Amino acid sequence: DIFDSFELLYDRPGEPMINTKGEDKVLFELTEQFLTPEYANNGLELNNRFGDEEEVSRKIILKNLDKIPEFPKAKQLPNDADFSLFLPSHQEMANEVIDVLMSVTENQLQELLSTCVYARINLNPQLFNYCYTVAIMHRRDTGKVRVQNYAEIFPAKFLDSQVFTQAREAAAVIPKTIPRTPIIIPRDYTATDLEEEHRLAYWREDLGINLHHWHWHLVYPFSASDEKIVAKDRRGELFFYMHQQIIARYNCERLCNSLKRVKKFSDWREPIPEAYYPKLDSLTSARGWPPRQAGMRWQDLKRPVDGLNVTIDDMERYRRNIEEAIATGNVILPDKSTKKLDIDMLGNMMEASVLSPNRDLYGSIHNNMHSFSAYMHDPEHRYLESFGVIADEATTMRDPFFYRVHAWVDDIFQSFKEAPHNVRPYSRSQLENPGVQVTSVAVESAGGQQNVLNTFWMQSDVNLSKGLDFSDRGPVYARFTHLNHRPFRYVIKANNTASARRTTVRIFIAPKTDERNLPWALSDQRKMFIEMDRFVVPLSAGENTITRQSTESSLTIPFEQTFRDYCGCGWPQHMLVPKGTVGGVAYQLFVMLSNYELDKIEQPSCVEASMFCGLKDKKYPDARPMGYPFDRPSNSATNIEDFSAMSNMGLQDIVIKLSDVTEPNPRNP
Amino acid sequence: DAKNNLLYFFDRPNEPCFMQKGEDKVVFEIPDHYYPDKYKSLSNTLSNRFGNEATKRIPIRNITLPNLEVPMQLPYNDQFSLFVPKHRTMAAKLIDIFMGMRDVEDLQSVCSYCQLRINPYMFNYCLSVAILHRPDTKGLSIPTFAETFPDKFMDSKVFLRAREVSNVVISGSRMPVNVPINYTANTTEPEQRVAYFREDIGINLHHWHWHLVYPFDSADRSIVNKDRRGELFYYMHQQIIGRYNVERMCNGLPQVKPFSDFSAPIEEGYFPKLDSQVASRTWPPRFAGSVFRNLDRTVDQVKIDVRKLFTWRDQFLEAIQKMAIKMPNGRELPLDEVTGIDMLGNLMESSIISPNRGYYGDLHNMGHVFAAYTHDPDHRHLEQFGVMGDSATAMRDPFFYRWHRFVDDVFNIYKEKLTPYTNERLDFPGVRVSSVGIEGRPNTLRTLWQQSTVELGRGLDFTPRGSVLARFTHLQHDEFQYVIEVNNTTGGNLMGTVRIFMAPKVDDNGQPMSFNKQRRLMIELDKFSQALRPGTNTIRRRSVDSSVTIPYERTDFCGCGWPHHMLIPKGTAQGYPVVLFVMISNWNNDRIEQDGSCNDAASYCGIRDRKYPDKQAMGYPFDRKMANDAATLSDFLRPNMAVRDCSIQFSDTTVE
Ligand SMILES: [Cu+2]
Ligand SMILES: [Cu+2]
Ligand SMILES: [Cu+2]
Ligand SMILES: [Cu+2]
Repeated sequence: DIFDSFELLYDRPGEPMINTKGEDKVLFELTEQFLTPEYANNGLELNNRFGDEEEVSRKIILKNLDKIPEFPKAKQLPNDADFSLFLPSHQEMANEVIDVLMSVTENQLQELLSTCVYARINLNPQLFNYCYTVAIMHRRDTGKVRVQNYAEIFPAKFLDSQVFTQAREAAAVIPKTIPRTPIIIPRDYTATDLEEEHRLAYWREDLGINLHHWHWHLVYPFSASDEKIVAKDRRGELFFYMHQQIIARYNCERLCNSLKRVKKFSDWREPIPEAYYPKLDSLTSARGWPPRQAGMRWQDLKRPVDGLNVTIDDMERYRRNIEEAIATGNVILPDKSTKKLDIDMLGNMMEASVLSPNRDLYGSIHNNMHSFSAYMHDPEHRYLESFGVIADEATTMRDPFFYRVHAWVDDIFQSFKEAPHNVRPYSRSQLENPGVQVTSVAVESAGGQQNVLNTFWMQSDVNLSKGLDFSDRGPVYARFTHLNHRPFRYVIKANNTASARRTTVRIFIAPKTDERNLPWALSDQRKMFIEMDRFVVPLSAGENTITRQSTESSLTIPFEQTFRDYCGCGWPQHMLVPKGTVGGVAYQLFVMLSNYELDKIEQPSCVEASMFCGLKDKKYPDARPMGYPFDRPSNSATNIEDFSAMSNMGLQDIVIKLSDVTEPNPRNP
Repeated sequence: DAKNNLLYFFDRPNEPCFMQKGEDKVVFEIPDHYYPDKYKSLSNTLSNRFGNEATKRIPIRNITLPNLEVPMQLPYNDQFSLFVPKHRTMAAKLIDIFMGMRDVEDLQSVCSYCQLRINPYMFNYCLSVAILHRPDTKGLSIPTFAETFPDKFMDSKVFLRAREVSNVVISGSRMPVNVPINYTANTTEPEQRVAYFREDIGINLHHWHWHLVYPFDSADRSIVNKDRRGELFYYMHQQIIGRYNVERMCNGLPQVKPFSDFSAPIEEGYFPKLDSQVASRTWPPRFAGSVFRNLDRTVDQVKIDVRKLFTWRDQFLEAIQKMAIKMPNGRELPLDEVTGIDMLGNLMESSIISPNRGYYGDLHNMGHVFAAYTHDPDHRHLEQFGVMGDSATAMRDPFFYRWHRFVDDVFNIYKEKLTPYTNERLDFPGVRVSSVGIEGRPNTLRTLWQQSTVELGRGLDFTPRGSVLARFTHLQHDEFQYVIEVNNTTGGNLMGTVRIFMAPKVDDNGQPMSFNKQRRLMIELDKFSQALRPGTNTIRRRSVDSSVTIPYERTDFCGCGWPHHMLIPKGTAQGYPVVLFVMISNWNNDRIEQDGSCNDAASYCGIRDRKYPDKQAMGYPFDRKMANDAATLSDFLRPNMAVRDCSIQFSDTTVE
């Protein structure tokens, strides 16, 4: 039952530990060591009173702390402030608290729990939640603790602010023993289609996609005191690839909505046409996340409390330095010696991570792009305002401008991939798989046609009760509308004349035509190919039939893992397929059976979605460069049909069709 | 009882009225068919739940239900403002329904039905108008608006804390929640130096209450048609701008610049840091450098281009040039000496008693709407209005004063066309005022900071009952007494109107002012009738008796009025030089003969449902100019007037 105690420390983040926690009314028995000035003279009496109440299920006795944890940096963040790692002072606070939690003796779980209880009581709730989660994920003794669903704990990061007065009313009016009716979240709450960018809202604001984004950055942080935490296998390359695929997916959606490929934000002194009014309010700070009006521009940041003292001139210098590294192929080290640039290193230089080879010279461009963009309303703290949604990993994907930032970062990576002195196009011997001939590729659907994927709209419930501070208990559901698809399978036929007895199946799709309704050049379409699955299969001699269910995708995690029915990392299964259109949009399905001898990685709970997430405590499980075979230009084909003629590759026209109907999730309570 | 039961509708406005009401645990016997759709299936259960332990059950009379289709068009969770065209239509309908109920028991019954269905801000407003006008609810006071909706008046962080106190501190003493006085901007913002005035709860309340008592539109023209309300519209806002300007000058700022070019950037942004429980959302900010943009918000039934404001402005300047307005019939109505300013006030606001609303428009009100929606002029972002959009909050915004200096500049173009008052008009033969002063360090006023409390418990929804105090810091002055020396040389008793004003000695560039300038900075301190014997008289008048203010404890309905703690400007540490002015005019020529009224605060608020109790122009004797633009206040003075140099000394100290 100690693990239940750890899980409870997630509950109701804006409540003190004076009163009970959880659906089951569990009391933490406080002592003098666990008081705060706010409750210095009455705290224990109040805690006694709350635990003496009728419905209290049990009381947790805490082990005495022999030494009081010290938090000299982190104690400076007020409890009613908003927390972001893009602020240098907040990163330092996080490293301090993580270090404390990580330092507790292995297997001393009563000491650990008391240390975490102390941290929670004395620290900002967002900061505590982040640091506690990082510690739970990285310690060796906390394997059995479930990190509580982030949308249940901080639902304000995921909802429409207008849900909350209704939620408080429902919890107050209807007793906890009687079901409360779900509160329906409108499809159009941040805007209507009067705003063209609003057409993508269903995707940008998707809870599953924003949860994934949050969990990815949790698994792959750019900073820690322990380099071991940051230096997971090929994280720099994965930073590139994951975001490149996010941009590819968003671009697929844009073309399904009469919009163009997203425009990179590269001219950093120009005004920014995209507005965004996120409708989110912080329950921690009581503040609306400041919006962005059309036509704002970056301004030099002078926010010494945040640790932000950086100019546009600085950003332009850093970018010149990075562009020079790409142009020469060499990075300059602090001692003035050089080293050859590779994609992993460039990912770390760009982010930046603590693994950058020269942070003094190359700065931290991507992190500062977020900063600059989040503070255009208050760049020098004149207005006592905080950062916009673009500065929080759980909310950032909601903002259209996130994609302009990442289009530019991706363009930087592509300039490296497209430069022959940095990256060489694949040779025939790198692409081929001698003796393996793909003879057909199809998708099939139960109740569906051959080569048609069918999408529709679904309403699903999330419980916000755990995040609703000072409410009565019992579930309170918000019912939100999201994209989904009818289940399908791939059927791939191949004749194996030779000796291969295993292969990696790599599946990608891309729209058949561009914004002009014209066929693509492969040099452009390669960046539009979205990876759908990647998995090793045996091959027999002669005829093979490979069948793969859409539910088996190594990209995704199931609904029941994203939401309550590396656990949280993974693209949500309901967003695997682009929306398409009511009329149907032609897509191209590309399948490759690659040479396992060059794929293989030789190495010795929930679903692990390795494509974006890699594997806990292991090497990224594919030896190829991430995005293979489309990560770089072709030297012998200018279109996908010519590229696909190779024996081990297949290509098939498909149609994505939207059925514009809304159905309830069968998993709803 | 039914009458007094109405007061329960001001308790916990977001809680359905089938829940326990007040601190005394009372319930209404809400009939099953009144329950909102979402609760109808559980109505037996809920009724039992909230009736358990209730100290008293209040019966609800069966009535024929009114058609609420019109007022139900406003979302339950939207903001409400009369500035918004569709909100005028909906409020008039609901007021009309409340006014039409035959008796108070029927009114209670329809109120319970509406409370469960109608936007709580609109419900509050319409119930308050009905209570103030129904003959059967006379002598019922409206519970203070700031304790019903306290989130309109303080940093949203206050409510975080208050909700924690209410739920966690379940026994023993509670400390008041601290209300931060400085919160909307940094020190590095010049405008922040006078935030203590803009964000003052008493000032914002006066603004709410004034507009509540003098609405520009309503259910019947007779609610709007109060005595000289057009002129009072002018005057009350002229005095706000005067007061604000003094305050600016005490804090090293130049006087407010009018927003007279509607196309110009608004350099001063404002981030209100307010949150609404009813709307479940924070108030939107206005970023620095924002502009008025063409409006087309279907939901608000507002559609109008910025260009239109220029058209309306030009039409006003033309009417003032001709001293005459175009009428619907194609003829012209003079702007006459007695009623001209009143006509102009109604033309400008505008109100339903505007002589020609079709032509002259709705200039002042649309200004609020333009300013309120610069961020979302066509509703594409589904945003609500900024604080300029609501009369409870508009004074918070530095832009309010820019708009009102523009509006006052227009009224002043007319005022300066009037013939200067002749000596005979001004003089009171037989009465010579030899001196005026303030008793004590004589002729010195002291200001400082003071902490006072407000109760949050009535307005904090879905929390335990019990007192939750918040403590706010506001400007305050020491009380004082005027001394006026007057010779009555006539041989018999006379009645006078004593009129007391103060103005800065110098302008924003530290220079002495002409009368024509300084007169606009004369802030009213008092107006009272006084008996005068043969020959010498010493009049002593207490600061607490001011005809301009209401007392702290104040906040029959008697809630309009300048807050007493803001009677005098902040002044400065070194001592801020002002001139104290007194005139005694002939009461025979000022009085209005008329009949149990709350006659508190008549200077800016008049007297509810009576004639404004002074025949002279509002702001007499300073509303007109002198012919000579180089003439000074000393040149103005007639024998029935006196001036005294005074100092306002600020102590940066705080008392309780
Ligand atoms: Cu990311
Ligand atoms: Cu980013
Ligand atoms: Cu007003
Ligand atoms: Cu106004």
